[PDB]
Amino acid sequence: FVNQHLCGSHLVEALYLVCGERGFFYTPKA
Amino acid sequence: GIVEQCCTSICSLYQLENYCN
Repeated sequence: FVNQHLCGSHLVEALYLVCGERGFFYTPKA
Repeated sequence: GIVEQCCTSICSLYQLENYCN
């Protein structure tokens, strides 16, 4: 589910699943 | 940024993990 175009809520969900308890940061305007 | 690497182009686990804390 990681190797594709991930945008918006779809990208946020991938980060949630991959990072787990470590958490993550989402910066659209980077 | 993350959008350019994963949204506009195909993502990868390597890149996603760069954004974990």
